[PDB]
Amino acid sequence: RPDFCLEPPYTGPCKARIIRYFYNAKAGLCQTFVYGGCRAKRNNFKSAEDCMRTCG
Repeated sequence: RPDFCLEPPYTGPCKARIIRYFYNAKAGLCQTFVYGGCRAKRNNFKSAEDCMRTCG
């Protein structure tokens, strides 16, 4: 599992309210967060599956 999986999610400076998935190492699962639409970091996935297949 890549190190980026342990970083907190990043909303960024844009103003949309896009639900994205991030790996929460404490819970051991992917959860959602609000992504602003630009400048994403790596712990940002379009589905729980993509998130779990990478960081799970």
